[PDB]
Amino acid sequence: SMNPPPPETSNPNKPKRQTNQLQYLLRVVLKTLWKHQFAWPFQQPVDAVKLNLPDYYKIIKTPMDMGTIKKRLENNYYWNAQECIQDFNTMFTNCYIYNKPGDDIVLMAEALEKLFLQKINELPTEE
Ligand SMILES: Cc1noc(C)c1-c1ccc2c(c1)[C@H](c1ccccc1)N(C)C2=O
Repeated sequence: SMNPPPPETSNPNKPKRQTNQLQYLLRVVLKTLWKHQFAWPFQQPVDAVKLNLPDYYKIIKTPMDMGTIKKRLENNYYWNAQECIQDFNTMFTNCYIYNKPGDDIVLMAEALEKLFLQKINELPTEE
């Protein structure tokens, strides 16, 4: 009626596997971002109805969030680390497209992206 359905988090037609990189993505990358002071707005899809943002899902056509990412990791939805890293990048990029520089939500996203890029830089070799 207003919010779209969320991005897919299970589908037996999607190829998937477990890898050491995807396991790092969950144990290190996601859990470090999740517990941060500024994580809360990113922990579930944007609720455009609650927020009175009738333009959000006209502007953001590939929504993403960390709740979605957590479910995709916990359900082993991904084929590789690059797909998961793409989701994080989409989440951050969406935030910056929709909001103004120096908006609180952007400063919050920036703080989390800084941490994300630190953890990604130590993505271990596929083993
Ligand atoms: C993430 C995200 N990308 O664009 C928007 C808009 C959001 C977004 C997602 C959720 C919320 C808020 C904003 C918003 C808010 C405004 C300012 C600072 C912090 C939180 N609030 C009250 C929420 O529960």
